[PDB]
Amino acid sequence: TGSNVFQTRAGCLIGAEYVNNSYECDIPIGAGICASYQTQSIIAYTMSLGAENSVAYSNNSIAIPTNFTISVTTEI
Amino acid sequence: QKLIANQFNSAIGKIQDSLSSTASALGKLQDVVNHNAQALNTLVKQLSSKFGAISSVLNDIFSRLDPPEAEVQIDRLITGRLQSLQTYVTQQLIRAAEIRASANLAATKMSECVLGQSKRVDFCGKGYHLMSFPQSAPHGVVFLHVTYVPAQEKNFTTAPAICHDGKAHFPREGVFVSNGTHWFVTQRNFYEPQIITTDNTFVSGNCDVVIGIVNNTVYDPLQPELD
Amino acid sequence: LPVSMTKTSVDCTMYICGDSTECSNLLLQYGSFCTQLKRALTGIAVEQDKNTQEVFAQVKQIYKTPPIKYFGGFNFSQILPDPSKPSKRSFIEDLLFNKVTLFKGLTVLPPLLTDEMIAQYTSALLAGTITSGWTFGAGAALQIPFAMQMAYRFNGIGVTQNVLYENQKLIANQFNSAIGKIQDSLSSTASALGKLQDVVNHNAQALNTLVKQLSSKFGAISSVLNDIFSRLDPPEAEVQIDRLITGRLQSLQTYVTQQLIRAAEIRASANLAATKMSECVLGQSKRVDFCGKGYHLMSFPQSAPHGVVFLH
Amino acid sequence: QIITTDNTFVSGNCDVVIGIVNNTVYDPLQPELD
Ligand SMILES: *[C@@H]1O[C@H](CO)[C@@H](O[C@@H]2O[C@H](CO)[C@@H](O)[C@H](O)[C@H]2NC(C)=O)[C@H](O)[C@H]1NC(C)=O
Ligand SMILES: *[C@@H]1O[C@H](CO)[C@@H](O)[C@H](O)[C@H]1NC(C)=O
Ligand SMILES: *[C@@H]1O[C@H](CO)[C@@H](O)[C@H](O)[C@H]1NC(C)=O
Ligand SMILES: *[C@@H]1O[C@H](CO)[C@@H](O)[C@H](O)[C@H]1NC(C)=O
Ligand SMILES: *[C@@H]1O[C@H](CO)[C@@H](O)[C@H](O)[C@H]1NC(C)=O
Ligand SMILES: *[C@@H]1O[C@H](CO)[C@@H](O)[C@H](O)[C@H]1NC(C)=O
Ligand SMILES: *[C@@H]1O[C@H](CO)[C@@H](O)[C@H](O)[C@H]1NC(C)=O
Ligand SMILES: *[C@@H]1O[C@H](CO)[C@@H](O)[C@H](O)[C@H]1NC(C)=O
Repeated sequence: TGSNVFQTRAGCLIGAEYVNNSYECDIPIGAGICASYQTQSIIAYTMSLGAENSVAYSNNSIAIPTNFTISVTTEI
Repeated sequence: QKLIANQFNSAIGKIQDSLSSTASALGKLQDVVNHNAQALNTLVKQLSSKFGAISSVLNDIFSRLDPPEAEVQIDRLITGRLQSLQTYVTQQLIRAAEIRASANLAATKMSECVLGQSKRVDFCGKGYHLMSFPQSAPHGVVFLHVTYVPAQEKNFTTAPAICHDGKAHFPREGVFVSNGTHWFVTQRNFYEPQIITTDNTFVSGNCDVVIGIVNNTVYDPLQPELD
Repeated sequence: LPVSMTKTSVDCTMYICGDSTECSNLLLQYGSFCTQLKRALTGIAVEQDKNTQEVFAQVKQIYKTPPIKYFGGFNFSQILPDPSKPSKRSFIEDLLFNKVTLFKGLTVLPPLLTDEMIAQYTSALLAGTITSGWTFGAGAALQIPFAMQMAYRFNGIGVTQNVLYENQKLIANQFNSAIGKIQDSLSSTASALGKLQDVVNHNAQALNTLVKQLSSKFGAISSVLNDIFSRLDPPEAEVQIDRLITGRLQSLQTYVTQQLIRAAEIRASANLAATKMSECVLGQSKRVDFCGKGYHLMSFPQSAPHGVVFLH
Repeated sequence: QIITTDNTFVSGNCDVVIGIVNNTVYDPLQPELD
């Protein structure tokens, strides 16, 4: 249609708008690019691998659980 | 005990609700069913292919051609359909190999998790595995893995050993935590501080060799009996 | 251990008729072979992506190593990501990537996860295992000094933890020496990375033989469709075109079948790699000879162009 | 390490075990004499 054109390593993507922030991968395109429908229009973005956090490592620091949550998960 | 039982019941109910509500939780069997259906469809669909013949209906070519000429087109159709069936058989063999691998994995999981308590990290679900329950499915098995997930972690400062009477003391089955200003011995996977004593610690060597050793007292349960 | 293979896509119409207007219509008479081949290849590609996701996406959070990289004498410089290189790969990762190296209707589709993201996953796993031991693989990541983590891992092999504290410096020196020698072992060996190179060579050879068979006549007067359509009448050209088409379709189907078998092999390898990750990187394995020869202490994953390398 | 009652446990008399040997086992409470 030519409304919007974006170049990707997998090829030329038309009809999707590239957004400068990352989400979880909904529809995989390739080369780290994924597309999704968000507030509505189809958007293209680099997939996010997950939340980033730094473990408070120290020479004399240890963390110990004071509680527990026994959980049941399903495998098929 | 009561809290653990309540947690287990809530988790079972949550599994029930998730299975009831989730749209595509059982995709690993729907995929097998869909693959079988698609294979049969393409096998039947290939039956309508002409394979270069004038027609795909054998009676038609029989009627509109002489035997000498009909023979070549019938040979073409025979070859096409035989090749289609060969391809179907090969694909079924590959799918059967995949299903055999899946069934071997299922049997191993049943043995390890249901008939025992696997110590493998992710073989019987996320977290420390306690037990599992098998549930029948139309073309597979569903495993409900009960696991122990630690939660509500608190940070403490620790030392590798305790120096008392010029000797290095190590924890027999625990870790040393300081609680800011009071040292205790606690199990790794649950916070249960206890006073450091000769019963829960063992001694090996002097304090000059251990790096990070800290000064603290070790209580002797036999000390009070001075008389 | 290889984890994935090249994602191949083929345009059957172009491969069989080579972009010729004449037999493109004739190829329609043969049915839905093209759809079958396309579906099989798409399934193989999605399976490769799933294999990569399963092997490398076992950690939910991207753990980051602390700035003060002191771990009781242990030196993970060779395995931790480099700060200055644009790829941010580690030394051993750079060496592994350097050691192995690599129309008519056949093309290669890129993987969903790029090398940078696989390196990020490897860095997350390395940070988690270095800073929290086994905890990050079973729930909340709990910090612990590396010396105490190695002491715990010593208890897992039946050796009292005091043996480590009284020999911490020697153990750290041995670890550093072994890590350094790994670089030399990988560089000097002519076939250390033989399996990944074998996968790449198999893919390239399959593509080459598929391309080469276009020149075969298959009993026809010539292998060029334009020639036959130019000097042979339709009644006599049709038989030759059919002779070429059947052979080319058979070649493509053989390629697809071999690709399916090799993809099953790659899936087995990827499942083994995922199990190895879970049981050696995210925990300590009591299984004999499953995470290296000897009593397993811990393992480190390293990214490779088409697989994973475990430093047991 | 020295053989003591802390690192050893008793099970029956010593006429039922093949290869048993005669040796002393030290009791840490014996010299304490509480
Ligand atoms: C245990 O083995 C290690 C490794 O061979 C020994 O450490 C070496 O000891 C020699 C002699 O003192 C030194 O020249 C080397 O530099 C040491 N190597 C390292 C990596 O430190 C250690 O001495 C041995 N211990 C015992 C009790 O035999
Ligand atoms: C995305 O953000 C970065 C950092 O602000 C900027 O350099 C880049 O130009 C932005 N790209 C687009 C397409 O907005
Ligand atoms: C450690 O715990 C103290 C209180 O016990 C808290 O103030 C501090 O923020 C904690 N630090 C980390 C890194 O968790
Ligand atoms: C643990 O620390 C708190 C504050 O540092 C202190 O009030 C408390 O007494 C300590 N625990 C014990 C058993 O003394
Ligand atoms: C590491 O912690 C231990 C225990 O608190 C302490 O004895 C040692 O001095 C510390 N080392 C450094 C370099 O801070
Ligand atoms: C521990 O106490 C002893 C005396 O009982 C002393 O000689 C030693 O220096 C102390 N260690 C530290 C780290 O303060
Ligand atoms: C770690 O090892 C590398 C390679 O031997 C060396 O260049 C680096 O200085 C070492 N780091 C430390 C802190 O010793
Ligand atoms: C061990 O000692 C007991 C009691 O002194 C004695 O009866 C027995 O013969 C001894 N056995 C050996 C093998 O010396």
